[PDB]
Amino acid sequence: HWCRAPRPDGRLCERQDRLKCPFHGKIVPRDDEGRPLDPEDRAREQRRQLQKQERPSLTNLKAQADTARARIGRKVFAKAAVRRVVAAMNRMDQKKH
Amino acid sequence: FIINGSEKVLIAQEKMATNTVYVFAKKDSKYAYTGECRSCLENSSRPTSTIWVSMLAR
Ligand SMILES: [Zn+2]
Repeated sequence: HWCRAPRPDGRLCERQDRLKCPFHGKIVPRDDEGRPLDPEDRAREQRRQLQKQERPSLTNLKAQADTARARIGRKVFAKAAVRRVVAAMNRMDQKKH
Repeated sequence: FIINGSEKVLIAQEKMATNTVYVFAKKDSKYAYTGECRSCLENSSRPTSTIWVSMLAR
């Protein structure tokens, strides 16, 4: 099976995904023109398209942390995460021994 | 020996070899692997000095 989703470039999606295509969500069977064979699936996609159409001065201490690179560092550098890093490594140390 | 009219025998005591490099490990410790060497002059000039090289657990 193929996603066969209608891309903005006019070509059907050729991604080979078992269940879900990341750029188009769930994968449903489609014909040569990229139309879902199930009429219910066509209606659901139309509803999704309608929903999409409907849709001091200096950075404070909290505002400075509000970004991408800080968020990933906070998750990586955590008391529970570091302990889980050690705890996971302890279990392979038992396997190594 | 005969100490105060009593026959006494000294019993051999087992000890780790000196001046030899040992690598041990403790399953529950902050050191993953520890290297040990109980160094001592061939002529026993002084009590043996133990040096430890270790490896902190991540
Ligand atoms: Zn796709």
